[PDB]
Amino acid sequence: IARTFYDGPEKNYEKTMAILQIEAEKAELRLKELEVRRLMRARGDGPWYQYPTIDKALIDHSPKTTPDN
Amino acid sequence: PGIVELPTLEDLKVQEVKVSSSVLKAAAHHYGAQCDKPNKEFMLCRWEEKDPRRCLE
Ligand SMILES: CCCCCCCCCCCCCCCCC[C@@H](O)O[C@H](CO[C@H](O)CCCCCCCCCCCCCCC)COP(=O)(O)OCC[N+](C)(C)C
Repeated sequence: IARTFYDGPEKNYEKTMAILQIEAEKAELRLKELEVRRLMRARGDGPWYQYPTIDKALIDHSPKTTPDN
Repeated sequence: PGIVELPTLEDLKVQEVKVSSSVLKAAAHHYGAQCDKPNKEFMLCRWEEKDPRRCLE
């Protein structure tokens, strides 16, 4: 029965090791992403949560019929 | 926010052109032909400095 239907314990052991490594890395990445989201939304100094401002290319830099703009 | 610098009244005194608008208009073309250089200098100062206190002379 063992020879026909089942493998040795090492296969399940090392597959468990691989699964545990993947899951632990995913958990750490989730916590890191939450912290990064919090910091980026608080400071606004990252790529995320960038809200539009007025384009400076819309300004007319011409004499304006009055010396003081 | 700091105080505003202003010229003294004595600095603002100058001989005045006291002819009416009709007199100025009647001579406008020749006046612009003859006195062009100081007027253009004043206008360039006015549009570059953007401050009336820097183009008094
Ligand atoms: C001989 C008498 C004394 C001993 C009697 C012992 C009784 C045992 C027989 C009863 C069957 C046990 C249940 C079967 C469960 C096994 C299913 C699965 O886990 O096994 C697969 C094996 O597949 C087998 O083909 C299972 C086939 C069993 C299906 C039972 C069908 C019986 C139906 C009855 C039909 C009779 C005639 C019908 C007339 C209409 C594994 O696939 P594999 O990916 O390789 O695994 C790798 C492991 N290796 C490396 C060791 C190979």
